[PDB]
Amino acid sequence: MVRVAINGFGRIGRNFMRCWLQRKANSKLEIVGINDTSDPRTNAHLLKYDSMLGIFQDAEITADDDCIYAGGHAVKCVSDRNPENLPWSAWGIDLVIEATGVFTSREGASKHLSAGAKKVLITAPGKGNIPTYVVGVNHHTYDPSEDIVSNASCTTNCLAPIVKVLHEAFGIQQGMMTTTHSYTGDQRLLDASHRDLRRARAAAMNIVPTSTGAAKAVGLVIPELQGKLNGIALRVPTPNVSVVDFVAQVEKPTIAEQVNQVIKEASETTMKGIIHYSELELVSSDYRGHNASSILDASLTMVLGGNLVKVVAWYDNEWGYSQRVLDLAEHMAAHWA
Amino acid sequence: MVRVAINGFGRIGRNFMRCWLQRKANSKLEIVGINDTSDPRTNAHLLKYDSMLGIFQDAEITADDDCIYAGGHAVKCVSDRNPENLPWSAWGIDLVIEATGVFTSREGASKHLSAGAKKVLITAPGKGNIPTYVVGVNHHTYDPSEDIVSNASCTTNCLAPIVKVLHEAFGIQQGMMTTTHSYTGDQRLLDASHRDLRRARAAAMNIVPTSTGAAKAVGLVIPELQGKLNGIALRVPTPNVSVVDFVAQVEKPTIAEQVNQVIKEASETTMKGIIHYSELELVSSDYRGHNASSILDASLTMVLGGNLVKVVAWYDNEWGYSQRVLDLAEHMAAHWA
Amino acid sequence: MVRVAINGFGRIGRNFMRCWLQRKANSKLEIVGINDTSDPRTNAHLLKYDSMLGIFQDAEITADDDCIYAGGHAVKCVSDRNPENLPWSAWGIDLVIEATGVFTSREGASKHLSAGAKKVLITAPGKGNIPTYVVGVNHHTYDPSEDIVSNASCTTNCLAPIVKVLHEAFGIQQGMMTTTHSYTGDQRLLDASHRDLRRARAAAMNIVPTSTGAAKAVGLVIPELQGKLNGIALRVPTPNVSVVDFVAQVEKPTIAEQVNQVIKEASETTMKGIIHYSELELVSSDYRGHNASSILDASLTMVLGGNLVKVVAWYDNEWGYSQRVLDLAEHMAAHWA
Amino acid sequence: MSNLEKQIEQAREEAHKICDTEGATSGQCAAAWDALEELQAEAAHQRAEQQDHKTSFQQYCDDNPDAAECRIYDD
Amino acid sequence: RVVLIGVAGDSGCGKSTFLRRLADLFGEDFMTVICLDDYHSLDRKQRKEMGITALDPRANNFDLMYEQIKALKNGESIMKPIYNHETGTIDPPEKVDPNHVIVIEGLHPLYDERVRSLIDFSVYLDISDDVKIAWKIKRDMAERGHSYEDVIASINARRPDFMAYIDPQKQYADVVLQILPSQLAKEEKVGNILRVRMLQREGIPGFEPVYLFDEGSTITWIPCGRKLTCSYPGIRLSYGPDEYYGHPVSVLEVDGRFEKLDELIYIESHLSNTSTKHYGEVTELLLKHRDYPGSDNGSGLFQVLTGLKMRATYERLTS
Ligand SMILES: NC(=O)c1ccc[n+]([C@@H]2O[C@H](COP(=O)([O-])OP(=O)(O)OC[C@H]3O[C@@H](n4cnc5c(N)ncnc54)[C@H](O)[C@@H]3O)[C@@H](O)[C@H]2O)c1
Ligand SMILES: NC(=O)c1ccc[n+]([C@@H]2O[C@H](COP(=O)([O-])OP(=O)(O)OC[C@H]3O[C@@H](n4cnc5c(N)ncnc54)[C@H](O)[C@@H]3O)[C@@H](O)[C@H]2O)c1
Ligand SMILES: NC(=O)c1ccc[n+]([C@@H]2O[C@H](COP(=O)([O-])OP(=O)(O)OC[C@H]3O[C@@H](n4cnc5c(N)ncnc54)[C@H](O)[C@@H]3O)[C@@H](O)[C@H]2O)c1
Repeated sequence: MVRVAINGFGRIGRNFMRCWLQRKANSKLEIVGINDTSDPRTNAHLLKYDSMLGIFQDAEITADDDCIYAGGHAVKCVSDRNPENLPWSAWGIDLVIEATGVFTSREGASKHLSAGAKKVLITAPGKGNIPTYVVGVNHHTYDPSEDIVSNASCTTNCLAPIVKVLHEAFGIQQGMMTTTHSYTGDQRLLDASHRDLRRARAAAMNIVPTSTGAAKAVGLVIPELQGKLNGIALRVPTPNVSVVDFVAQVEKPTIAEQVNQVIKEASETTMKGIIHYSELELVSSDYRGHNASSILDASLTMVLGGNLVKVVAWYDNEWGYSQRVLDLAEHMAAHWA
Repeated sequence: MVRVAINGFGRIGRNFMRCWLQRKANSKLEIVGINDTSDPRTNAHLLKYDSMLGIFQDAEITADDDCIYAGGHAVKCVSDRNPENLPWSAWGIDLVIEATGVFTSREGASKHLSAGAKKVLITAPGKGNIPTYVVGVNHHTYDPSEDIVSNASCTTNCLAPIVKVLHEAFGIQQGMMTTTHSYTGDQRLLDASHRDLRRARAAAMNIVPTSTGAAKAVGLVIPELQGKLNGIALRVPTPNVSVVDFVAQVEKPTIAEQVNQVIKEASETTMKGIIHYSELELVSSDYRGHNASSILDASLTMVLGGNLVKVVAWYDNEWGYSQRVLDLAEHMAAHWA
Repeated sequence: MVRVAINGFGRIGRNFMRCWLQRKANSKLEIVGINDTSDPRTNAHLLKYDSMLGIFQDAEITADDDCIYAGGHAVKCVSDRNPENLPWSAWGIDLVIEATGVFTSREGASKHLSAGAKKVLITAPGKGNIPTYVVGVNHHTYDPSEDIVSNASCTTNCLAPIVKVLHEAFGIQQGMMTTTHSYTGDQRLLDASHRDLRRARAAAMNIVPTSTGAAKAVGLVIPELQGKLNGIALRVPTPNVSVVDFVAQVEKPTIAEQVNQVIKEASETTMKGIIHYSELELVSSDYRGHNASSILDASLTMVLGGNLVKVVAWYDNEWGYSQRVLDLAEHMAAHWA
Repeated sequence: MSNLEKQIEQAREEAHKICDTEGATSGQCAAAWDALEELQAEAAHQRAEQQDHKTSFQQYCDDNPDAAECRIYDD
Repeated sequence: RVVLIGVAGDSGCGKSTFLRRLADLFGEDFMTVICLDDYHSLDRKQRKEMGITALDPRANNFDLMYEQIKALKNGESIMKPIYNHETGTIDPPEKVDPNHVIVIEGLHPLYDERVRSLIDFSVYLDISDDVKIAWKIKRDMAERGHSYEDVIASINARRPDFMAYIDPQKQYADVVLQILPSQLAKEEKVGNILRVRMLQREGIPGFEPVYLFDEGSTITWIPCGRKLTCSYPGIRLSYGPDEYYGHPVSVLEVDGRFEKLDELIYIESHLSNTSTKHYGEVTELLLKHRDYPGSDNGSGLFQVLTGLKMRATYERLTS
């Protein structure tokens, strides 16, 4: 049993905690420590009453000022912004889950390793050559001495299994993407001062575009496509779920039905539990809480000229990404060294 | 002076009326008739108090049950759903502006021609071989005996000048597009019964995808690219403005700066007043009421592998499209036959 | 067992069907007929995938063009706007549930009685002296020969139990209310033509005010307060749940804690299952799907001058109102005559 | 169908009569069976059009298209 | 310009799915449909009085149809009469206009020789009598009219003049599609799986043949094997040069039932001169309508192949 911790009890942290509360019996992981910038009275309320996933129902949530009782299970909790003053060796922490969006560097994330933690899994595309791993693509090829691992962004975590399937079946020369992304917490609500100008504007009002390198992270997790994948993101006023457009330029020519057939059988042989395949005419809010990290929308797949394919993929960047974080954490627990 | 009329006093009709009230002096057009399914008391209020363009300020709006006084200028108004019972020859109508979204066929739109109107300009991609014309691409090449002309959709009206510039400068083999579209009036507000299932769902809540053929209408207005352009649309909860992504596969290789240079000089030589060029980091709501039919967003243009270009274009599908409708109407007034 | 039917498979109809699917075993009601203006293929999809209550999970939903199989249970379905051409006696219908928002008159609703139905329960404040009944206030005092009964609006259905408790405990001279109401389907999405001008404007953008007489319907269901209760409504851009403010002028003086005590014990003795009492600092979206028809918000109750009380009540106007409709339907099944 | 419903059985009676009586192999009763097959063909054309009977949408949007149930702004 | 397409068969005018596949290919904007039962001389009353079928070269005004057909080339809107089908009578005519593509289809689209000199591309569509019986059993079984098994005796009574009147037209058509009972499958009803073959004619330029791996050497190919897991019974193609009625033809022939996708793209990757601007375009045109009758067998393959050759002839005629 592996004692794990959570740095930053935000959206990813609350979803990680809720996922572990829903996957408790099959777990080699026991969540024993969290730390947020809030007191332990508030974040227990925010855990129980999520305005996106409704009221939690299965287990009882309560807290006092030093611990949080989730379903009778106790969990410790502290508050500090310095990662160096944190009781890790005092709590016996193998794996800490970096989810603050602050400690993306190696030198930032390694502060927990210095302060007495054994491995760190950071839920962000980290700066510098941090080894990145996506469940369903290359979650096998990590060396267990790599204590500082990184899951990529949610967009990369959705996009990379589709790109893996299409690269194996057809071969990819180039590829664009344009993810229509739900608004995240970084954007200011009204027009307030912010480091980047396109995130400074109002979130509920605007399609704000942004440039991301998270398309290039597929070139990290798939090495032979690096420098060939690039794309932008569009933040639109939907709170939870998002869709990603993906334009690839394959070289083995095909039609629109065949790529759907390929991804449909890949959903049932290898990418089971990663890619779901849906031939329904659903819309965005029917994917709040879906377990797969990419639902391929079947009716919109199209091929022009044989060698130019477009797919779109629904994905929940708050629930499915947390599911892949927890699956990667359990998969590194199963190969603990 | 050409006596013109408006069928359907909806969003496009109110914006057309507001544009003509703002471009009155240079006009060979006099708006003399409208008809909506509402009484003349209500739609004058809806003209004066638009919840998108604010309160109209320049001229006074009032009405009684038979006429509407806009700034002292009188305009007639009636209400009928049958186009065959309409006083056109009784009012002396050269050009009627079809804007109901109902009469897209030739046989539907020709009912006004039968009922006593001389020309009809329909603001929709019509079914059947109706001659379509976009201002800035092929607004010259219409024969003035073509009395039933069609402006295309707003997405096509934005996209086609960019595709014209890139086809002339580089040559296009294939091309995709994915417009992130503002929600239109066709979608039901709550989940209500509707002919298409993806428009049946809630508009304020959801990214609803839809398949459109309005990308193929570029292949109508540019003949040598027909069957090479296709794309989908994403309706997101923004009320007014929208952005269109466009992925082309050019064959003359280039870089990202050069296509920006080409479109920047095309903004100043030929597409002046059609395409604006913006090197600012703006967001969506800074294009409410912009006069150009496509604002090219400069910072997001990218080229992979030399022969694969992506541009994005802001465009207002309620104001700029009305501007192009009124420009096409004046341009057919200037070549009246 | 009572064979029942649903006129208009909209929000109230889909919620009624979902409630009966969740309360099947304790039911003397079997839903055997629905009719909407849509085909039976579409509304089964809209039943299964609600963008407000998520995907339905307990039973399987499928359909063909003549029947709908909900969890193996078959239900008939037809489409007609004329209520006079409907197979009621051909289907053996005791109670039809009017939920179109069209047939509010006695002469409109009695068309089903003429066409071969035995009782009609209309889910709207009907025009004319239709006997209105609220579960929890006067659901006992209906005569079973009254075949045309009316449940009131959702605002009245929330407000009247609180007014009953405060009138019994303190006595009410006068009373105002101002319900902050979620947007309903009647409002146009963009600024479109509509019979009332304040509902003609955009729903996602605006606090639109409206005048309602649904406060006066408390004076129907409580007879000694008629002509003493009046209030307005505010429609704000939230899709599901709403809150009602209520200012009463009591005459027996008291403090803010005592009215909370009165309503708390009334929640546990008489209004159990009608009024829930919450001393949490919750917000709106934590009441999506709550079973009570009024959650009294405890922290905001205030009394000025002893004789002037203000309460606020959360209530879900799409789920709890459907629950009260189904409870009234079962309660008229239990006293069938 | 009632008219052609009767007329097919009438021509079937004639097919039993004229091609047992006035020559089983000649142009007359071959014209009779050709007629009965055309009656059958128009029964088939009636049958396929009644298979394509729309339920509601190609009626309510046939007569009144701009209602909110079938506005399509294919844009 | 005016182009012209002749279709021949007794599948009912406008009552066959080949016109539906042409509609999916061209569009009813670019083409118009002309039935040819409209040019009947007189009615079923006069058919009973004259003792004559609807197949007689007396029974049609073959000259006025020629005058309208020649006036179609000159651009003017033609005025064609209409056979009132329920009564057998004749409507006063309708004024219809020419289009980009004009089709002609009926029992005698090709019996006249001046219009045989006029038609730009011709298709006969043959049916064997067995699947005639298997389609009439479905005709009187789905309708439940209870008129079966003497329609068997209507078949051979309809037969002899039909072979005199209609079947010598196929000696002048370009492409003729025969549909046979399947030699491959035996334990079914006699109309499930078809053995279809499109005898196409060499000579007249613009029309290429579509040859399987070689022009002019008979080759019977079964695509089952290392890359396709065939179901029962799978496909068995054919090909062969031949001389039908003393004319250089090239039969391309398919027996089997298409059960899935990869076995229908793998066949299409190996046909040649199929005149596509688009890879797999024939498979897309198969699967734009999964509900059409005969999509699962070679009939839907051959019909869209002929229509694709009609695209080729149209592009040859319009440059
Ligand atoms: N938002 C998403 O859906 C999503 C999806 C994928 C990945 N991510 C990544 O997850 C990370 C966090 O996302 P989020 O939505 O939970 O962020 P958030 O800002 O909503 O929550 C982060 C939490 O961490 C706390 N925190 C910040 N710095 C801290 C520090 N130094 N010490 C302690 N607590 C600290 C914040 O105050 C807050 O409580 C970011 O890297 C984000 O890019 C987000
Ligand atoms: N919404 C946009 O921003 C946009 C952009 C480009 C093009 N268009 C096209 O413009 C058309 C109308 O758009 P809109 O937003 O104004 O539509 P709308 O539905 O908001 O308004 C249309 C108006 O016409 C009325 N109307 C409908 N049928 C009528 C009839 N038979 N007789 C009289 N009045 C009738 C409606 O009741 C309403 O008043 C559609 O074809 C749409 O696709 C819309
Ligand atoms: N919206 C709410 O939350 C709420 C709450 C309480 C009461 N109500 C009342 O419930 C009623 C319906 O509410 P809703 O949101 O379901 O309405 P809705 O408009 O969303 O759905 C009504 C359904 O009935 C159909 N319909 C309308 N007229 C019809 C006719 N003549 N024949 C057949 N079908 C017809 C509509 O097309 C639609 O399918 C209204 O009286 C409303 O005031 C609504």
